[PDB]
Amino acid sequence: MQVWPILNLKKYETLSYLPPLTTDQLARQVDYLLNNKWVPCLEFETDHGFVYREHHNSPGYYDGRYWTMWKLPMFGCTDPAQVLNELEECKKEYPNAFIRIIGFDSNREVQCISFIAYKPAGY
Amino acid sequence: MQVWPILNLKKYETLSYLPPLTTDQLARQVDYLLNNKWVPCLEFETDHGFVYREHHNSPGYYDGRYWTMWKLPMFGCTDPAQVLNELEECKKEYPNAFIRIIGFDSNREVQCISFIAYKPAGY
Amino acid sequence: DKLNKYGRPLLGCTIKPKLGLSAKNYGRAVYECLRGGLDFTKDDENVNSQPFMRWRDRFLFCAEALYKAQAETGEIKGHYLNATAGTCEDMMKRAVFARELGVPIVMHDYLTGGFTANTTLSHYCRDNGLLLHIHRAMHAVIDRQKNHGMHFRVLAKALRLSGGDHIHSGTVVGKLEGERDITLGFVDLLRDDYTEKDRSRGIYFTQSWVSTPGVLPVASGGIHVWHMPALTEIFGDDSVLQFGGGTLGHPWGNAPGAVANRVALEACVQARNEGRDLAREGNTIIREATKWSPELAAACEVWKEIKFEFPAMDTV
Amino acid sequence: ASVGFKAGVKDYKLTYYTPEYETLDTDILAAFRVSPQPGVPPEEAGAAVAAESSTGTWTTVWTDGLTNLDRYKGRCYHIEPVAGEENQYICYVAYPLDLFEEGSVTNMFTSIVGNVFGFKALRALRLEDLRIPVAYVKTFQGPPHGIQVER
Amino acid sequence: ASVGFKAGVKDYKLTYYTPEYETLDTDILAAFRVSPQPGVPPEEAGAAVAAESSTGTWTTVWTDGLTNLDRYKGRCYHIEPVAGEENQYICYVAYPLDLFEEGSVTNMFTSIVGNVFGFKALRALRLEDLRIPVAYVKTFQGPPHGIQVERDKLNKYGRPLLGCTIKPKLGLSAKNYGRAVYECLRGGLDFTKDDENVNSQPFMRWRDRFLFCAEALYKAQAETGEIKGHYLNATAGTCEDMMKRAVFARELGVPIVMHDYLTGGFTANTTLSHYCRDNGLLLHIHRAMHAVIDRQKNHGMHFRVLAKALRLSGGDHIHSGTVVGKLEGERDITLGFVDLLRDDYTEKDRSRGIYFTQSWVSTPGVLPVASGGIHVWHMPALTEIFGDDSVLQFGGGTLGHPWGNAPGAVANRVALEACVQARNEGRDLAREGNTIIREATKWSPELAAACEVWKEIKFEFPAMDTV
Amino acid sequence: ASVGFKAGVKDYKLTYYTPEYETLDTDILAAFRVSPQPGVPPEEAGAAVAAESSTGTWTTVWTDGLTNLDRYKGRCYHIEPVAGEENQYICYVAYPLDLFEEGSVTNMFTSIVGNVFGFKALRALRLEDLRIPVAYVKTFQGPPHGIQVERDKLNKYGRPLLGCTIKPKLGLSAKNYGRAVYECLRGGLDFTKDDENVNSQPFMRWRDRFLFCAEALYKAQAETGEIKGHYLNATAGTCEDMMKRAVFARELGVPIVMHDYLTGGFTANTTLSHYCRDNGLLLHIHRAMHAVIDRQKNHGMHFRVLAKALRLSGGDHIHSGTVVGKLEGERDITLGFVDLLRDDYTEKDRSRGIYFTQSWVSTPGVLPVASGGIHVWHMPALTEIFGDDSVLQFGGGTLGHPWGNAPGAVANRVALEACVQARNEGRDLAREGNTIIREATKWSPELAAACEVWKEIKFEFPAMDTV
Ligand SMILES: O=C(COP(=O)(O)O)[C@H](O)[C@H](O)COP(=O)(O)O
Ligand SMILES: O=C(COP(=O)(O)O)[C@H](O)[C@H](O)COP(=O)(O)O
Ligand SMILES: O=C(COP(=O)(O)O)[C@H](O)[C@H](O)COP(=O)(O)O
Repeated sequence: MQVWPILNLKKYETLSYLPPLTTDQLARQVDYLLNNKWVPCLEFETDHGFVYREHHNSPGYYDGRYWTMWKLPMFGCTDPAQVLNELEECKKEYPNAFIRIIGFDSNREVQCISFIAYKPAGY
Repeated sequence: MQVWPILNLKKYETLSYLPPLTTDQLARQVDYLLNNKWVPCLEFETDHGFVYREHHNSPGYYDGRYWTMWKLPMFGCTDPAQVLNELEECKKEYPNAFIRIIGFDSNREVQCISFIAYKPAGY
Repeated sequence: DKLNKYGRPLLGCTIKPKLGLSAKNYGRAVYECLRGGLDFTKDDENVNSQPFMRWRDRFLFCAEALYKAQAETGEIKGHYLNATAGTCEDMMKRAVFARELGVPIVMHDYLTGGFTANTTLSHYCRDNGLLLHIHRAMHAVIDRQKNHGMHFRVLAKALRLSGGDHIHSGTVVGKLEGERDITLGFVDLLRDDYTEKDRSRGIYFTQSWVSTPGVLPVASGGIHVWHMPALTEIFGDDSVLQFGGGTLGHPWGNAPGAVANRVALEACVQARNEGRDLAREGNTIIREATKWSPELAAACEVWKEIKFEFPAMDTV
Repeated sequence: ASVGFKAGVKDYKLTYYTPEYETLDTDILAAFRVSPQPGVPPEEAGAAVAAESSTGTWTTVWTDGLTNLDRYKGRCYHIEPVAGEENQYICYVAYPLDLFEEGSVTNMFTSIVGNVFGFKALRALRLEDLRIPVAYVKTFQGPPHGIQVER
Repeated sequence: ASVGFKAGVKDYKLTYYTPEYETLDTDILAAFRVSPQPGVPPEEAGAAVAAESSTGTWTTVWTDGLTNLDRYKGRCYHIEPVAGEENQYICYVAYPLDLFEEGSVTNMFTSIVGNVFGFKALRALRLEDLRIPVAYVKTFQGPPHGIQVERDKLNKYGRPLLGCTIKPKLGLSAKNYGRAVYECLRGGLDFTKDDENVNSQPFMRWRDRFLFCAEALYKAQAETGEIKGHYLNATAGTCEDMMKRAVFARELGVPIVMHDYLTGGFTANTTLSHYCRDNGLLLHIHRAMHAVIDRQKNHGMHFRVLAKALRLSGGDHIHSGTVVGKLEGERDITLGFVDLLRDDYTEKDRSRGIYFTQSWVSTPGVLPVASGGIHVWHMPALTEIFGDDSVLQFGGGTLGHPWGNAPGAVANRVALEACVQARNEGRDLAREGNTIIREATKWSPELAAACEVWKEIKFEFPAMDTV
Repeated sequence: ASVGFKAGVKDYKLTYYTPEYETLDTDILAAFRVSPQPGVPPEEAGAAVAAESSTGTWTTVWTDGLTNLDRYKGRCYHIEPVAGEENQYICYVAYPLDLFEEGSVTNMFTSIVGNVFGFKALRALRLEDLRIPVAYVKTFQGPPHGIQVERDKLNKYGRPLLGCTIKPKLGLSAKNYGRAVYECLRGGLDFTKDDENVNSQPFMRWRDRFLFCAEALYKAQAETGEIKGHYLNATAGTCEDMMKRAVFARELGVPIVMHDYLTGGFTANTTLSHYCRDNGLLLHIHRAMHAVIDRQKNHGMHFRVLAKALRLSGGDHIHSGTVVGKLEGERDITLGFVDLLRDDYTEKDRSRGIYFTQSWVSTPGVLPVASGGIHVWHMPALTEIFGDDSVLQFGGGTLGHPWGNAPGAVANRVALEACVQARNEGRDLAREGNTIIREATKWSPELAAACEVWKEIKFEFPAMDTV
């Protein structure tokens, strides 16, 4: 029996417990997002990669949830190549940041997708 | 008259004010645990070796009390060699951690034993 | 939005044994479960306050435990602290201490506690930003038989009105009764804003909700890793899948038990997103994962041929 | 003594059918009219009811070892077949005083009547009576006034 | 049937001596050591005690007829003569459950112990024990936390806990109190405490003390890495004042407060016990004034009755005597009530003064606290008498050390662990105590000095209360 | 000057026997009857008592140096051997004002009576008296009303007040209680009262009783034209519950409630005393449990100390014994503490057990209540012992009357006024008592019947506590 590790075992929500996404796997997630007609958007963060509580600790309040938007949500995008390209533009600009791809469903006004697409060195 | 030292004088509860346990002394504590028919278990911690208060400070609340369990409590163990071996397995895996041996009394649901078995470098 | 969780069903786990654990052991079990990948752990429904563990002590140790798992993993964690009590006053004291601890979620047994107290708690939770997980203890005493009683869909609509953020909805494939078509029907009545009459699913009336928020159905009871594909497919992302015995029954402890469930779920989510058929490919999806997850493999080893298939008492 | 942890599921009757048990005067006793699904023996039906309404779940959990399960477990201590009934029995279950919150009918029902009536393994279930121990009775106010005071 | 009312006085034994009575498991039973005046027969003495402590008075009242007296009357169901005693008996009295207010130790004492000890017809009277029915036990909260919860909150296991009363008893300022508290705690003691008579006074007001003591304990805790506590005394003149103190302690986030349950009283004590349960504060109970009541064998109330009452009202610790220290406490009797305080079931055992089998239906156990004239050389006997679940306190034994408080604390902490290690290794604390201590002085300068200072100090006098 | 710290133990007499000390008028003085163990000299016994009840412990602590110990230490300033006693002395101890919390009887007892009675070195110890300094007296509210205010609120003057405890002690329902209360009051008694153990129970819950008793007393008052009261018992398990009862009594507009100050406790009692002052409620105090403490001459605390403490904490009435009734109470000793309870100044008088001259700086006086085994024939002795300012209570003596409660009350009321008239006319109550009573039976059928019933009932036993 194994002992689940304790150090340097930070996770990133959805898909973060699976092996690293391959180009194909990443591609398939983008396809999934677009096939369901959700709006893709990229978010990046370099200062606070995980949730914390510096300004308040009442129920449901956490800091670190908001990351910063890369450009704007890609309204009307139907080409996964556009998403993947923006991911490359974001990476070259913020190689030091964690970058995630999210997908909005404006009818429900909920993100039906969210996964980490890039992690900076040592992560 | 001596002045009780102030720096680097962190203690570890039971037995921590005595000279370091020798192999024999450590062995005798394990025997004591098993003779009383208590269930042995190992716990390790590398991040917060001492109690602190980061999330709350109401009466009786402290952080740092919970360490992480090595495998599972050794239910039905009657061989001290099994305990000492798990202590060696834990040490090789977590040479950076503080490791303690605890003993449960399920009838009272209280730990009737708890002592530090290994301390990482500089401790 | 509060939990910053999207794209997959949420994972929970009821601490076992149901009764008998001390407050410190409860927290200990809670920390191990959460650090492994579960989003929540919860008080078993009959754990209120008792000689073996008083509630405040439990709330306190569970807060220490969940905050520890959260800092370790980097994911928001919660533990349903049970506010169910004998009087409204006592119930409120518990909701109040949970608020003081800054934790995100509490729970209540709406039927044994009652609609009057439940509505009082629902308002308090709205007023204090606490998520409310609802357990339906006693419902089968009322809704099991086809000839007499009240169908659960009526008890579910009533709860959505009174107020609750989660509601146990059955597992379909687990240890307790729950037909798929009937379940899919009331799950829609719980989550959606409009549901057209559909007798094949037991829906006798078209029901509109005028934006009343939707309730997250919670599948719990005799489920384990092999059931993951069916659960993901029946409920979809907006559900909470809970594994108590399925986590604390793992041969390697709570943390690996949790990893097993978390890996199984994401494996199913990835497969589904890639176009695979969860119904036809479930076992293969799970099996593939065991190839890279020792934790899932062991769990799979343990529960490979455990099914719960009996004739249902309440059908359409 | 403690025995190792053996993961996996096993019959509830292994732990929860206790026909030789003498009830404590502090126990809460329940008389359940049990109608098992075909193929489910009375002992396992009564045991499943005792287990899931008290301390047990569907598979073996290691945490039982942190406690004294026999001190807490509810247990089917007697089973009597129902006359004129086809596959129906009266299973008696005993629940230790420590399992209940003082003064809370809500807690009492949540345990005894909380999840067992929906068991796939049972066709039907009726709770016919409860023997409430006087030590538990004393944790309640009871009527605000009562017959004598009211008159 | 009803019989007419016949005014006038008659023997109490006519209604209250009931030797054939089988006690109900819901009855509260009392064991009274009765010393009748010359000419007063045991039966009438026991009956007078049963009557006047329950439903009867000196003459016949017609109102008994409105009720069912036999349903309510307390009754002397057994009388046993005391061996070696001249005119002294143990009369057992049974009291129906309905006679007592749920959860009120105050009501229980008011009935059983309210007026009978002053009877002209008795020379003396002592209540030796009470069998508290589990149906009555369940009407009480009991300790706010109890032994298991306390060790869990403090993360302390495997050895008795160590305390220390700050001295001099009265006269220290608030800052000096904190100063003394910090030095003690940093040395290895788990707790320090307000002396019982330190409440609020011209020389040191309570809030100032609570404040400085919090600064001191938090400093010792950060320095040592072990959770520390200081019993802040909430005992006060009114319930209001008492509560203000409990409230400020809660605000400070400290783990433990204290109360004098007898001088403060059962009503206020029960109020504090509930508050502590509601706010997660450990409650250390001091028994000031108990010996005024429980010292003599012929008259009063044995401490075991006062101890059971406290477990019911509520307290996490209770001073239980030291056996070997400056104040009286026989070992067998002490071991007996210590079991009544910590365990869930105790079988009748007259050799230890236990007259009734007592069950607690999971009421948490109370940690006995040994304090009073004890020092390092007493450590082996203390560890052996009480075992791990006790708190051993050394006030003078710490602040009397020649090198100061910190070394005084190290001495006590080293002595205790030396005894714990020896015991765990199989050594006989009783036979090997001095050797265990002596060996430790070889590597602990602090213990050596303390040992130097108190080597031949003993407290051995004839006990007044024996079995 | 400061002298070095010398660790180790030394005789307490070195610091605490101070025979040349002149007491300060701000000191609290204690008279302890000390019975030392063989081999323990009086000086060391008295010094050990002074030390451990104030600032000292068993070994020398360095912290004394941070203070001015002589400014704070309690000290044995005088020792007098007890005549006819084998190894027993009266040691006088003086305690500086600064040692006590203002207004807290609880703190005062915790110090003076907290741990010294359990000293291994003493065989027995009794606190006989306390001289409470007027500077400390002024820190207390004292009675909520006091004798003058009470007579004024009730418009009652010129005779002792009459009461009656409802019987059986336990077991009556709320409606039957009111029924009994109405019959008693309409007959001429000024008060009726809850028996001390009647709090709230399965057979009768308190609110129901308060309610029916209010209906009953208001009915008797309207019928007779005299203000009536019924002591509603607020004694309870917690301060909260106690307060709820005081609050409902206030809502009912009734004049008097009651409390058991010893079983309830000083902390709760002081809280109730203040509430009563704040809400105009008379407070009747019962002393349940006192004889457990004050019966024996060799060990405990004399009632006069418990009585002074109650006057400080606060109470309008206090049970003081009957002298001639069923419970013990010597006349000279009783007359002495009755003066300590009602007057403003009492000079030292050892023949009555008064060891210190006590001044009260206008603290209101408390009305002594004689209750327990008394009846009509005792009226002349009661009127003469206590005088007008007392409350004479007849429970069995009223509910034991052959014609019912109303005639039972008439009997007691007629007997009292007959004695008051005779006394006022110059007759000697002691010599003429039986004749005064006998004459009254000639015109009062009610008194005659009562007289018939209790003619030869006496309670005369040897006292345990004498001067
Ligand atoms: O007992 C369990 C599940 O534990 P396990 O995962 O070990 O089976 C849950 O707390 C609810 O009782 C489910 O009932 P429902 O969902 O029908 O309300
Ligand atoms: O005075 C001391 C002990 O101080 P020291 O350690 O210096 O003797 C304690 O506060 C209690 O009074 C003990 O009494 P008991 O334990 O009998 O209640
Ligand atoms: O029992 C009685 C008197 O009833 P009865 O008149 O029938 O004797 C009183 O309530 C007190 O207990 C007196 O005790 P004390 O005055 O010593 O406090």
